[PDB]
Amino acid sequence: PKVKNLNPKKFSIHDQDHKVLVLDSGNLIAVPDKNYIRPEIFFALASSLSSASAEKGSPILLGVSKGEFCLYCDKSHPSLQLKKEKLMKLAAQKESARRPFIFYRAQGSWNMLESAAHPGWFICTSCNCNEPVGVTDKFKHIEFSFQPV
Amino acid sequence: SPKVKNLNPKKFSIHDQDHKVLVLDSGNLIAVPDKNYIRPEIFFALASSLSSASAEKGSPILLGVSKGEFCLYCDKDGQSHPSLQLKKEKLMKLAAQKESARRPFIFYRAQVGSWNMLESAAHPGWFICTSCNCNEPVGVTDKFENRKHIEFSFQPV
Repeated sequence: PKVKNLNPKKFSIHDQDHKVLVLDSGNLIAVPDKNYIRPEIFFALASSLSSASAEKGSPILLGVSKGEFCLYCDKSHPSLQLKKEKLMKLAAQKESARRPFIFYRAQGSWNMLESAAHPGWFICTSCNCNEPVGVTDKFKHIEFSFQPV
Repeated sequence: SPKVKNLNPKKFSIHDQDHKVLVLDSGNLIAVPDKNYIRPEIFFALASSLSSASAEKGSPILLGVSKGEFCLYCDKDGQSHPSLQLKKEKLMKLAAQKESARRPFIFYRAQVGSWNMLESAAHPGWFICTSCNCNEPVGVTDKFENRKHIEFSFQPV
């Protein structure tokens, strides 16, 4: 019986200001990339949504700390958060439960990550260093370079 | 009388007592905040000897960076004060050099509990220090406002 291998894509995330994503006291921040910096390694899994349009990107789940914590976007304004949950146990949840954790990926060498639970809200980094990673509906700082390891 | 000199380096990261760790940035030693995403610089250290040293000074040591490919030294480069510098020299070569050649590279290690003070042998009264600010170079000073900037812990790899 044919089954999907479901191997997570392992990569670091760099923005256009050469800042890299790292985990600082349980929070995601963007820091100038340096030789002494250990970038956070993200684990990505394809996770389908039944309602999705043919023009949509590829729906994925995003994990951090060896896939022990998963990114979600939920609500005044929606915000990017981390939940202690194993990536593969999350992949096994029902559509409705996975939806807050799903992001749509749009790839030349750049990638955009749009929230599935809150369309129009994209994962972003600040112009400034050592600031948290968030979501934005205002469009420069949402194009990310995915570098594998 | 010449004391016993070591050839098998001690390997460790250096942290100040004000939440900073030492790293190499474009050939310069700097202290950055001590966080999980930081790859600390791994120092190579050797016990050395200095016959001219007086009774009160700590243990004479040599300190290297980048697997002992660069060695720390202290000198007055028509400069007013001594400064902390790096020379491209193998730590193993430096250890087997004559005393007069090693002297600028010797630092006296004084241990207080789990912390360490490091004094220039070439410039006594000048101690290795970090700034109160992050991402600044590591230097030498004969004056301090905060002891946490001249006290260092040596963490094993």
